[PDB]
Amino acid sequence: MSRLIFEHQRRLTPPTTRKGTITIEPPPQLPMRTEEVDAERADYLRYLSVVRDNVRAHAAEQRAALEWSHPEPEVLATIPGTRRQWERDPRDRDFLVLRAGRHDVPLDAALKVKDTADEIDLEPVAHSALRGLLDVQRTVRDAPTGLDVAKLARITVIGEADEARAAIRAWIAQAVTWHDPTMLGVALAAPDLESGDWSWLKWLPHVDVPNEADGVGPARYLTTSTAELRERLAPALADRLKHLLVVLDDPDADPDDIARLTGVTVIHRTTELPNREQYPDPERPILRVADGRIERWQVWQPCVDVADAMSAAEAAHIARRLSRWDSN
Amino acid sequence: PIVRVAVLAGGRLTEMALPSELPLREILPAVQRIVQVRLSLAPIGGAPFSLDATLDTVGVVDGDLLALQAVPSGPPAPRIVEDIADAAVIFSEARRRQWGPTHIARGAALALIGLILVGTGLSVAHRVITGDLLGQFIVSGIALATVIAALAVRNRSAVLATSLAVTALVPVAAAFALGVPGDAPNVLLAAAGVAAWSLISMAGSPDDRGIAVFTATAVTGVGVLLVAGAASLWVISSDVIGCALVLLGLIVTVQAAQLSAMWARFPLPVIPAPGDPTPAARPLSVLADLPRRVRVSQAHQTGVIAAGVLLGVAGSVALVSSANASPWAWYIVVAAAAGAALRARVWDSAACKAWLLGHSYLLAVALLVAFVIGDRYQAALWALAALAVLVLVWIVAALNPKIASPDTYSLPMRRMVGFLATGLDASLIPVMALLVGLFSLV
Amino acid sequence: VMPIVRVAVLAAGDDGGRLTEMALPSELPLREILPAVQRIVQPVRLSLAPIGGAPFSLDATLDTVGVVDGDLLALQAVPSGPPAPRIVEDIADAAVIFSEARRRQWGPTHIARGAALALIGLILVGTGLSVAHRVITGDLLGQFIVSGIALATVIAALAVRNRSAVLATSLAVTALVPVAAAFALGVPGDFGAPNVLLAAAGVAAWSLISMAGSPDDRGIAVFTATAVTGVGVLLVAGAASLWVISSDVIGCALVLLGLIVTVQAAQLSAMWARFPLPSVLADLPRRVRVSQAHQTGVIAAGVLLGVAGSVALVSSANASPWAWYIVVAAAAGAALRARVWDSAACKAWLLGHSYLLAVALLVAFVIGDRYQAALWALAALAVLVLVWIVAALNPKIASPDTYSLPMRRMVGFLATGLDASLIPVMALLVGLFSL
Amino acid sequence: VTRHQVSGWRFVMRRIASGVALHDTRMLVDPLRTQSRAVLTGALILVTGLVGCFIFSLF
Amino acid sequence: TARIALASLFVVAAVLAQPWQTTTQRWVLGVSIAAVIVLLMFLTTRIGRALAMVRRNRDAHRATVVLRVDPAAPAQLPVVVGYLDRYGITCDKVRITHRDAGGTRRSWISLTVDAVDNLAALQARSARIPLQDTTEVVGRRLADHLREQGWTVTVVEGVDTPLPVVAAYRVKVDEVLAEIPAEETWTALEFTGSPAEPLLTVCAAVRPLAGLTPARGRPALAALNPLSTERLDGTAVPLPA
Repeated sequence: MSRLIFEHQRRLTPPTTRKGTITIEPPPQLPMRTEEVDAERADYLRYLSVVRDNVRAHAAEQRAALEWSHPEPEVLATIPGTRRQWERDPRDRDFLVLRAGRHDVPLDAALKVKDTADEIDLEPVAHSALRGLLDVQRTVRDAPTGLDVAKLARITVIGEADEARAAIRAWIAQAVTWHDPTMLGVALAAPDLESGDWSWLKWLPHVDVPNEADGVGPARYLTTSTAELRERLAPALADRLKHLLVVLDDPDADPDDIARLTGVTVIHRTTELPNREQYPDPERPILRVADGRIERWQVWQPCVDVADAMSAAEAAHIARRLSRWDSN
Repeated sequence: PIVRVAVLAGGRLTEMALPSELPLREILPAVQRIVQVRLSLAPIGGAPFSLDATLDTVGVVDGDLLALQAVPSGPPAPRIVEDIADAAVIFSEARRRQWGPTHIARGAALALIGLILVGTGLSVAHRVITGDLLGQFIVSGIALATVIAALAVRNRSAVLATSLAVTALVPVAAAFALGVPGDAPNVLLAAAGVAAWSLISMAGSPDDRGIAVFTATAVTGVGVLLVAGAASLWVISSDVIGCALVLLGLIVTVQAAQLSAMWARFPLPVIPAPGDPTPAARPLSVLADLPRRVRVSQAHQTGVIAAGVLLGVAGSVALVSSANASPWAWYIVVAAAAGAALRARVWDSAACKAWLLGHSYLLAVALLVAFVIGDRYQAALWALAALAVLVLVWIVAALNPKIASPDTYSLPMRRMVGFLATGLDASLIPVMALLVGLFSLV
Repeated sequence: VMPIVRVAVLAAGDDGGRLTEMALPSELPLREILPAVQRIVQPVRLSLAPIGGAPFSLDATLDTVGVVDGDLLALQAVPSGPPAPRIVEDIADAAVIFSEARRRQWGPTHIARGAALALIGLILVGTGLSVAHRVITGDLLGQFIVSGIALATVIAALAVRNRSAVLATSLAVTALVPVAAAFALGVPGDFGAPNVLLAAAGVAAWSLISMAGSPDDRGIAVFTATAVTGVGVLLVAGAASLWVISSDVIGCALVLLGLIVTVQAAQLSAMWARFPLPSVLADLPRRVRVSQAHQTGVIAAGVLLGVAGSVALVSSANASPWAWYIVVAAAAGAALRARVWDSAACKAWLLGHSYLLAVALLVAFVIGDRYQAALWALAALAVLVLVWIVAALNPKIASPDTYSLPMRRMVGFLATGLDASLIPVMALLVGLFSL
Repeated sequence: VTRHQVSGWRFVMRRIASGVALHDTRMLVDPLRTQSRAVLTGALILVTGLVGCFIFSLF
Repeated sequence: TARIALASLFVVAAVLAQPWQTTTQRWVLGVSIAAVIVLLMFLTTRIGRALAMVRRNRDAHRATVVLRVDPAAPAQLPVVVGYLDRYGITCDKVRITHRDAGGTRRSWISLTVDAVDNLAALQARSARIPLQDTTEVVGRRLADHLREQGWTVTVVEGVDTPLPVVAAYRVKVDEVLAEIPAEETWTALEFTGSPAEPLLTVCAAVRPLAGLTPARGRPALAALNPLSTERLDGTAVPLPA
């Protein structure tokens, strides 16, 4: 009941994201002295190099935007104190977007060649260069990205304890560090919670129901019995707005134990892997948190090339340095 | 009325809630009775709280960290801070470490360098005065020792390795030069050995430290090899080997881009058929290594150019240094000089530009020393005056930063300069034919 | 109680800086105490780092990381991430892009260095050419050209004294080869002793007139070096030209004077501070450097004579073995006197005394038409580089800590006894005290 | 392989050379090709004068 | 070395007199003997010291800070010697001083700071050496550390003088320290060098008891001023436990 207050400040202006649609003039038609076609090759290759530099600029801008919106899961320690802590809003384009790791982004811009010189008999170089540009430059390199949790409704992870829980801690911290509790509320149900593990969650002002006491800490959504968890969660959900997260730590004991909603996106870890899981939905994915990557099940489609792991003590430091503030 | 803090006291910290509107007097005991002299709770790097106040009145927000420590017997130590201006200097202080053992490494390295050099020197002097078997024996011993030591620190230092490999090509050349009786075919063996060692060193090495020096020694070795070859099988005048050397230097300097390109194993183009191919996309692996291949290419290029100049002066000092060579030899010399000083407008890598521009000055020095060796002493003063003119135009270019900038000239002027640079090394070959006597075989 | 450590942190990132002491609880992850340090001394995270090192891991503690009470730690950034490696698929653009980080621009600033180097090479090779024109053949044209280029370069040095302050210093320090050449060719005869006298006089005069006239703190050290030896041999030169023939004693007096300048140096070193080298003590950083410079300069002279004299003792054959004792005595003396100077260049010159001695004996032998001992000089140089190597590998011999206090006392005592032990055998060899 | 293919090959090679030497790929003017072709026409003047003073020598 | 060198020169000019006869190898033998026996350096330098005293019958590079601790004790021995080198200031020497003007053992701590041994840190302050300022700051830091440690200390400005504007002494390796009979007995310890393993020295003064040493050839007593910027030239030696 005794902690500082906060004001729903106006989000800073992020670096711009020019979503233009740059086009490239098609290569020549390859009909005449060879010197002429050589000069034409030179002019076209110069134009292509210029447009390649412009595309590289576009890509660097997009990556700078994603960085400014998804810093590495160790810089966010300096976040909670500044005027940039709960800066995300339910209208922005990156809202409830948990950063999981770096891989190749599809380069939001267009890069559409105005293909009108049909009947492909093009100058071999002036066409090979264009094909190389269209196939290589169209993907930004390793850049922040992750899970648009607001449309997932279930995250099943797979792997050993101290790695699955590692990635879970990483992106749950990345979530609770850029949102007001009035928007999302984290929960948990674990048999061994008070163990230097998720006990750090104790501080997070995102884990308290409205109007409960429990003597010392208001609610402490954390518990062990999943049924008792839903009981403590009973009034919070009849909606099929405030988002939620409900994570689990017991491999067994029936995830999906709530529905099957409209903002309750449960997470759970298992050890059994699917056999021939039919049509991994756009939602409800399945993620093997491997040694150093996070592979999404798809019909093995890494889809995340370098994961993120936040140490237990680091999550505790985040929780502490965050528990000062609150807004009501 | 309660605040949840992390208190600290076995080598760890515990996390408990504590009342706020209360004196610490009745707080600390139970705190101990949870964690387990005048002890109290204090923030990190701060004076302990007044024993008779409340957590609320001191301003400890929920979630802070407090450690249980003793009460200092007296003042609070207000921890006066002093200001500083240029702390970046303090760093440069600690970076400039003392004598220690670090300087001992550079000392030992320079000592070994000097040892090998002076051994080679003493031994070649003994050989060129009166050479017993001991001379060649100790030369070969020193050379084998340094070449083994080069392959002994190959993966231990990667800095001493390349330096030892560089300095080792002097005793190797000395050894293989005087490994055969006589006086010449010796230089053939010498160039062969030095080129072999240069290649071996350049092959198994990281990106740089296989710097221009190595590929330059390699190329000049191949050139001197291909010249001593003709000097061995056939028998030819000084003019023939001079013209061959200057021509090799020119033909290497001119084709020093594609050669440096292929030396670094660039990802050769994949231009497809004209009918209906399927263009392949390059894999990210080699494309990631590319920015290393680029530097390797640059270094190889600078080395090829340096070796081209070393040839184009080694031959240039074979024609004029003789007693009295045809004025065509003088024209070939001046043409190669002006060519290697005008193609210095082409290249852009500053090292290549300097290596090219210097060609004339180095040629002046070489002509001077070859005249002094040949007891000329008369055209030597002329060479000194020519070098004085060279350094004079250098100076007038230095302290007048307009003559050394192409933008202050007219388009047709620089176009005519290009025409001249074309025509010079164009006519360089027919004059070589005239001088060598090729047009006297008909 | 609880183990705490009193440290002092330094953070200078925006304006000026802040250095202040504090008490931090040991056995805590730095990720826990960094916010307190920040709050006290005030998107990138910070961390403690020992000044002159790499930042600490955010998990380790001040105890295990190896911080003693009273250190000085800077507040740096969490080291880094990857540089986000660039990528280009065409090869020509790859070549043009990945080469920029060189300062490869030609510019009107490499031309200056090129012209200066060309001028220095011109001066050096012209002096060499003209000397080799005279010394071998012999005529007035050689010395004429040498003196002409020497006057030219000294006038050029005085002409650019305030033009660039570096071209001037370089031109001056290289101008003392043609000066010596010119002032070494008067009254030819057999080039005698007194030509060395005149050359040393000119060299010392130029070094003096340029040291105080120098525009800054620079390689002025070599100046004072070529100043001290400039006068040193000068004195001895006068003897061999004025008093008597003095056949062999030249090198004896030379090595004596070298040892004198070597040991009793700090006093004469600080003496130059009285001379005019050019806000209460704002010109302290200059002075000390200059001061240090003079030391690192003067000691160099203090060893040059040590060779330049010894080279005379064991030059020829059949020399008295007392010469082969005095040489090694001076060598060992200038070697063991490095333990006290504790500076970089001073220790370097004192150690390299024996190395330069080996090389000089070698070149004098090969000039002296001796080879059954030139190989011996090379072997001594080999033993020397071998002890250098074995010192570099295992820090045992040159580590002044892992020794015995009685052995340290005995080493200092032996050095103090042997460095001066040469003047008795000096008199016994020169016979000056056999009257 | 059509002549356009070999022409493109030579052009890519000369462009790579210009890149690694002149530090630009605009390829407006290519002094490298100029120098190379200059040495080549030197050799061609050589062989032309050769066949000239040869077929004259059989007057 | 110079004195042993000249003594070797003279014993060489003497040893060649194996026939101690002919008054040619005997009179010069005698002059060399009477020149060497007087030197074999405490008598020649005695003449030098007498000439200095008849010559002496008529800084901006070292700064000093002095504090008083009325409840003086050796318990604060470590916390002061630690200041030989810390916080990147490397105080050149520390000095404890005790006086007995009556029975009031007024004591003092004395820190010294050069400007060339730590020119870097000083230059980092203001680009024009705030030597006085930084010395005052390190004095304040030591004062606060001592005060919080359990004593009381006052940063003084201007202290009394152990020289009248009279007999100084020095001892080797505790009981003597309590023994140093007179009216005003000064006793000052000085630690120099490294904080881990320092070099200890001692100078005292009265107005020879068990192991003292007369101060023949007084400017040394002037240097013994706790405020003075000196090193009490007498000796230097490590210490046992």
